[PDB]
Amino acid sequence: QVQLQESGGGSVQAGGSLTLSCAASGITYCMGWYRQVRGKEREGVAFIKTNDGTTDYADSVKGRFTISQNHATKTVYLQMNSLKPEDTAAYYCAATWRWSCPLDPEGYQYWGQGTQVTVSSHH
Amino acid sequence: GAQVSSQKVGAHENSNRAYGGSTINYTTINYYRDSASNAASKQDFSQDPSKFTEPIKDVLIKTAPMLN
Amino acid sequence: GAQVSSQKVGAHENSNRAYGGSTINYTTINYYRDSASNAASKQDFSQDPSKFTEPIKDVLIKTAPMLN
Amino acid sequence: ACGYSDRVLQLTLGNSTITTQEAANSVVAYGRWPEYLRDSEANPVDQPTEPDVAACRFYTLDTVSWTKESRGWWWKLPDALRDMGLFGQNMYYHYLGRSGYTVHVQCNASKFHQGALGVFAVPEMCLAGDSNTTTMHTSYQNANPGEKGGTFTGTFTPDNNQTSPARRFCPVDYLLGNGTLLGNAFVFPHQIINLRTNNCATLVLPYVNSLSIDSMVKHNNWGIAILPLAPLNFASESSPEIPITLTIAPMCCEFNGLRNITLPRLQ
Amino acid sequence: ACGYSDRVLQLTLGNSTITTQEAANSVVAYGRWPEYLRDSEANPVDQPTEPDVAACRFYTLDTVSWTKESRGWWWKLPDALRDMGLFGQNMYYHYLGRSGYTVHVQCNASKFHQGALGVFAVPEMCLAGDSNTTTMHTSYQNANPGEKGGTFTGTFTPDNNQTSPARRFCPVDYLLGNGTLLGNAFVFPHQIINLRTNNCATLVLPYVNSLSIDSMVKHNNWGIAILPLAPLNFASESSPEIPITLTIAPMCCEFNGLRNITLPRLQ
Amino acid sequence: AATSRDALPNTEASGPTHSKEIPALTAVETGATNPLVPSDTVQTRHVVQHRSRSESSIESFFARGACVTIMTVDNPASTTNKDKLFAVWKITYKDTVQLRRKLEFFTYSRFDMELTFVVTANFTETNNGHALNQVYQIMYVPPGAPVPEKWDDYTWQTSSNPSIFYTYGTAPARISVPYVGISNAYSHFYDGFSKVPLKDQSAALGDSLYGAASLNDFGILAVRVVNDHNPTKVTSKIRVYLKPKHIRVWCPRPPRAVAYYGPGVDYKDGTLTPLSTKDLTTY
Amino acid sequence: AATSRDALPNTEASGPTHSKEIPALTAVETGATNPLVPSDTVQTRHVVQHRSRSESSIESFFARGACVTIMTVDNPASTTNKDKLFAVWKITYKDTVQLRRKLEFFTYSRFDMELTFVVTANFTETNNGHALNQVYQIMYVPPGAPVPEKWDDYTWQTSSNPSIFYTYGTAPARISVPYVGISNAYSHFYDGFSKVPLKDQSAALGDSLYGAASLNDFGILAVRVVNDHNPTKVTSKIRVYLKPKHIRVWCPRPPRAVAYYGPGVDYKDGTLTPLSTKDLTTY
Ligand SMILES: CCCCCCCCCCCCCCCC(=O)O
Ligand SMILES: CCCCCCCCCCCCCCCC(=O)O
Repeated sequence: QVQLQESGGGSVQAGGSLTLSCAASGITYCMGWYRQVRGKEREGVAFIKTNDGTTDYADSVKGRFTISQNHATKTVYLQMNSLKPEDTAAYYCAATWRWSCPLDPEGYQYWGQGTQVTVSSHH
Repeated sequence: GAQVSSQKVGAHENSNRAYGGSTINYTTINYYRDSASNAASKQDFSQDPSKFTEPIKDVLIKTAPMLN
Repeated sequence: GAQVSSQKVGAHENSNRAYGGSTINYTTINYYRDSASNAASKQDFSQDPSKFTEPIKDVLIKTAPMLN
Repeated sequence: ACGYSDRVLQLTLGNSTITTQEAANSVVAYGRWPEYLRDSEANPVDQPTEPDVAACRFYTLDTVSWTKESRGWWWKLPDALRDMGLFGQNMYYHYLGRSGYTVHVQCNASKFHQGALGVFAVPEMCLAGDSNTTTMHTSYQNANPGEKGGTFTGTFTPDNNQTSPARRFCPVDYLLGNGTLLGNAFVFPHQIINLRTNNCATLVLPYVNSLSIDSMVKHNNWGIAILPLAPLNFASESSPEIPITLTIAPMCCEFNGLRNITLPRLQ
Repeated sequence: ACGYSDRVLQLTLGNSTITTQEAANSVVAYGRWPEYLRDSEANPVDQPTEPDVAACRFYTLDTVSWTKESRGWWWKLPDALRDMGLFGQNMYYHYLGRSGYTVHVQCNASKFHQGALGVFAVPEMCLAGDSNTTTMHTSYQNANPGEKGGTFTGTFTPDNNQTSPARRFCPVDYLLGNGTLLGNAFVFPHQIINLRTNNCATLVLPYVNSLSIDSMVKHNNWGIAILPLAPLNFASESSPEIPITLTIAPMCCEFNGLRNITLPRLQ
Repeated sequence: AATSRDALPNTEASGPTHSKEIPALTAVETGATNPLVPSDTVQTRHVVQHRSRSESSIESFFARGACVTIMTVDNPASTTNKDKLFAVWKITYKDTVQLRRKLEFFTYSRFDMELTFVVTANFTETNNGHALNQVYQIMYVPPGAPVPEKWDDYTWQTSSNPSIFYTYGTAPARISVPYVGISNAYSHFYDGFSKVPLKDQSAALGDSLYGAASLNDFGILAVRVVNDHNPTKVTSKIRVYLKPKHIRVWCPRPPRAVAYYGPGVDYKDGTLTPLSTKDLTTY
Repeated sequence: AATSRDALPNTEASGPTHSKEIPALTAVETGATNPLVPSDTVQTRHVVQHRSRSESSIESFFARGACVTIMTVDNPASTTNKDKLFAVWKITYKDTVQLRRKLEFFTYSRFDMELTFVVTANFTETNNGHALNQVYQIMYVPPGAPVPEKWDDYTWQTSSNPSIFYTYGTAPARISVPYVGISNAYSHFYDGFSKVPLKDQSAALGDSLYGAASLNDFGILAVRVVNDHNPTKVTSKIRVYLKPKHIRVWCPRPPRAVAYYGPGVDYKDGTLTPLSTKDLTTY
């Protein structure tokens, strides 16, 4: 019964890059399949398998984000680059062991508290 | 009146001077009067899937034309 | 179908009229159908460390010159 | 050599004979062929009437039509043949009876037609009800449609009349009517009348149940479900049509317990 | 008896299998069937790599179209299969190599189509040049069109550009491209896909040359020339069309002289 | 002769071919499934195969014990307005899903039932009350036998009813029951009606429910707390685990596709979509 | 012929020498380790040796049961805002250190796993609350099987999942599992990638983690408290002890020198100093 925490999130300008950390309780990756689902409301971004590889990204963000696994610390990150005002969203992290279901927000069992990221239109 | 049967050895212990090698057998003694009460042997058979695969009246030869 | 095996006697009890002396053996009966379930015999072999010590193609004679 | 072809076949029982020139041989279900109850497996004590020929003959039930918008068809045994000559009579006249069959589903077209019909034989073809309000409530009158048979549907429609429900089967084709996947139905004895190949079907089904001999009026053994695997298309015609006919013949039939005639409320 | 028909055939080599229901049997060229070089007739000294399955498998080259106004097609071996998996690789990696084949020209239509295609196998199919100004000057790039293949023509067209000639084959169909009469081509191993009869072709051609083992990149053994014997006519349609496909499979292949990779200027 | 733990058919070496034999060609119209092994469509090497179908044998497939039912009981205070809740349950596998679905691949069967009872307990009121180790009674009431009316009536005297007195906190209770089927095999499905509507009668008197019978009627289990009323209300749950052993089955059927609804073959609406979206031309 | 409990080679009496034989001279360039016994470099007496390598046999070395994981669960009040914590753990030896390091001296292996479960419990709140002896369920969910979502969902019905109902305060739970490896031996190390990055694809779709595979994937364990909510929160820990039995291994490697960091062969900085200070010319 893992417990997520959204850390390393804040304000930045447009064009830059920011990193997001997602440490977890346990017996972390044991619930498996960590995710990154943004949106002010609900919308995926990154998905990842605790084992093997096994990346995949939302078509809308494809080629600018990356989700990584630090099994030792038990933290899952999210490197967001070339930010643009439309990236100012409510970031969260998720998990479900079910080795599938990455295309449904309500398919999950675990959720953290969140961290608001702001891509300030400076330029 | 015991029932000694054989086991299909899996991971053979670096032995043939007791384990692994020489056939490993197990004993089984029934303690109750009812057949229901008996343990599950597991030494069950296996048959040809023909009563499903070839439910046909005539005989099938896998090299000749099916419909002749 | 029991498995009676020998033991390497350590501290021999002032006996040879039962213990210590006359070879001491132990019985072993398998109670489960699976090999996994079996006890660890421990009566394992031992080999020559040559597949590590002398991984050489030619034969080594410990009295002659190594490189000739 | 002398022309023994798998498509050319002749079936004969009693005073009826079926011939076919486009067959895919015949299917002897589960490898068993009909026989009478063995003294070993016997149950009741009385003397068994073996009508044989009298009951063992091909009966052509009514013919249905196969067009594009057809979803499917379903027949029960010994239901359908409850109105068939002597077999029908002797049936009502007893309490226990076992009977085998030889379903000969016929359905021909031309070289210019295309499609496939899946003739399945499900032992104990239990179909589902029509309402989400009262389960297992389908009445007998609709459960035994007889020779007219029942029909499948392409969408589930719940019955909302709780005043006086319909009490009938509402079987959705892709679920065989029993909630499983139709694609797996190819486990029960079957044949596919894929127009191009053959023009009929043949499945001899032996007596299967959990009992050695059981009540016929009450219990139905084999279920004949014919659903279109491939749609019927013809030339460049918007409404093609060919007929489907079935002629199931009982085999190794016997009956125990002669009583007075049963008159069941059918409607 | 058990249905062994000359039209029903199955070919298999390595990890590929061709099946056909409308064949005219198969033609074993000159009566010989593929085999490896005999120690007796051997030439080079090194160890021969026999790729077998790795190279001995059916490769489908690109598909062409057959309409009314088609004059013909021509393929070279081992040319065409110079871009085919391992066989292609090992080839470039050596100086000497011998290989047999099994050309399986496929081409089906309907009972309503008519015509004939002459699939010929000319050992050392040497085609002619396009100009009356410089003989034997056709460049390599056009000589080895590869899997796209070369095409025949119905009228001789001389190349008049002496500034920078075309340097390609200009083969006129009625002359097989080599100046002989096409009607006599029925001396080389061949089969005729006369629509009504069969729907494919099959010619196993053994290794023929004057040498025991020779260079592949440089020398081409067998020539596959497909020309329409009878024109393709359909119903009352002015532009009928059916596709032609070939799948030649090497047999009893071996290679001698492992060197560095050859990279030939293809264009 | 062939057993479960036997090695499967050894792959034989096969080479090039050009013959009048046609392995690859069938016609599923015959109902017959074409039997093609590796050495047919492709050239295969000789393989001394080692894999056995041991774990896939009928007995092995049902070799686990499933959770059939959860029965709730308690031991309320002597001062409570309500009666001491004792559980009564109709003996059937159907109440849950898992065990049922597995038993659905076949039309019939015979199997000696083995039962397990892992009981649990707990207090309920916010009182630091005390409860001694509780005793439990599991009573098998066959069809048409005295089913208890109270937690303390003559019925539990069970001069003829096979019962089980379980003392909380010990190795779970277990009993074995052979094939009690009225038939030759227990029918998991039954196309029919226990009654036949008649003509010189009334629709009421000849109406019966489709799919059911006496076949699947074996009796009920009655569970209570043998200890009397205690100053602190202590509830309890009785989990029944059933495991079929020494099993045989007849005539396969496809597994249950959509979600269950009732003991019948029936299905509810909105649960009629078993599959998902996936392109025809995408891997 | 030589077993574990056999006496080592007997020392033979050797005397003075002056010959063309050169025992002492080697050249480790040959990779071969010079085999020199006592009676070579020095004159030795005849010794009927008695020491045996019995306890150093493969089986004996791993003959202890190690602590692989600690799983926490509880039984909170029916009134709590949080959900009843049930544990889920990915089956692996790696999580700790000891058992892992020992399994690291070799490149491969085969061993029937034997498991032990020493469960413990305790209260948590400063309330003189009561709790009856608790029941525990240990559930083995193989790869890609229904992993529970709640402490009380259909999953635990386990019609096919091998589970273990442990009644607190009794002789610890135990099960044996043979070689479930997908290979011929379980790979403790794996040089590679489960996927191969391709060219007509994207870096995202062909990215994989180095060192991992399905080899070391066997499933997870799900543990809960079968008893319902009780007026007093009672936490619990599940210790899993694994012991390899009937073991074989292939190709030695040097033991793990520096402190572990992750399931990979990776190492953190600051922990790169395994040794200490000691003079070259001092004893
Ligand atoms: C002390 C407890 C005794 C229990 C006695 C056994 C009760 C019989 C239950 C049999 C369940 C088998 C279900 C099969 C139903 C069917 O398919 O017809
Ligand atoms: C009831 C519990 C059942 C447990 C089922 C067994 C789970 C298998 C665990 C195997 C651990 C062996 C680790 C080896 C990994 C490797 O080196 O590849």
